Amino acid sequence: RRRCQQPKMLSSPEDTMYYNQLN
Amino acid sequence: AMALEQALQAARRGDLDVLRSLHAAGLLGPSLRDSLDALPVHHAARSGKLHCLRYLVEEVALPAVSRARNGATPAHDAAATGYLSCLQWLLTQGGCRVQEKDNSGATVLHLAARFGHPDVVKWLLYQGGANSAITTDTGALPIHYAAAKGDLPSLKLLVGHYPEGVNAQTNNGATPLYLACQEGHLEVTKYLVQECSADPHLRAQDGMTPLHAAAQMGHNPVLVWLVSFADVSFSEQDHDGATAMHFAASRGHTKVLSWLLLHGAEISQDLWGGTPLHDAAENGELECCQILAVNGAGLDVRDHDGYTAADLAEFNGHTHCSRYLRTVQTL
Repeated sequence: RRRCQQPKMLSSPEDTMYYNQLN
Repeated sequence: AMALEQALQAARRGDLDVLRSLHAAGLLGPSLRDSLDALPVHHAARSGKLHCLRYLVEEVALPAVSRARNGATPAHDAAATGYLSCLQWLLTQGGCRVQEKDNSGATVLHLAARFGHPDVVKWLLYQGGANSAITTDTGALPIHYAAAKGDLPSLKLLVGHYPEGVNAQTNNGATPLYLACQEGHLEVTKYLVQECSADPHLRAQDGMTPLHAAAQMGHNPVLVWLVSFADVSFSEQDHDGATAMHFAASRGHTKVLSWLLLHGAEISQDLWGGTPLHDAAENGELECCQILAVNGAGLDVRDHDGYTAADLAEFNGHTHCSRYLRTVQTL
């Protein structure tokens, strides 16, 4: 339960994946 | 597929001669995209290869406003990677508009803040005309991104440009300060609270305070400062009754857990009857189990299902924790 709560994110995971693969 | 790899590699490397050769052979075009629908213009822009970017847009006629799968244009790529020269060219000669959005609603100002590029943020605000009051589809302002990144120079620029953003909440309730605490950025946290009158009591939609977020993510320097200097209580509870100690124990953050206990934080049950020892045991966090047990956690306390912490460890297969807890109880 509590451990699986994710941090608050500002973008979607698909968005984060894209911008992370620019480098 | 071979022309594609050659084109993308040349655009990233700045190999203009290879792009010229591919163009002469008729092998460059607007369908020649990678698996995320990015064109050679994206790959040049994200790599700072301005001469290749200009060749691809000006001569090959690949569109400067082309969009990848998530809606990112080459200007979004350039802002996210910090390549200001490419971004400036796209926004002036290239015909990209400073307020163009990806699918989420993010602008180049959001992305420059997200990835901590204050030279880009500064140019966008004071020469490029970018708007600092734009929220994405999650409610995020550029200031939220700068705070989450811990980019103090960009944050200062964005607070000065749009001071009403300081206490703005995203759709899930996070303030810039919440996000700075979540990501462990102490100097940004101090700046927000001390210089911007940021409210440390504004909670996210689930009742979590910035202190909860710091404990959940293990950032003891932030937690220590909030308690010691910012008048934040370490006893506050989220909508489930969880304290900072629950979050730290659930994710193995022994330093936060130790500091809380050292300073008198109580070992309490949430609304489901679980103590932080339940959280540590359920998740196999042996060192947190040991710290809690040595400091007076009620080993026999049962949650609203009737389970002790040792029971939860056993049901989750954390035999190191259950064996430890059951031997300690005998003492």
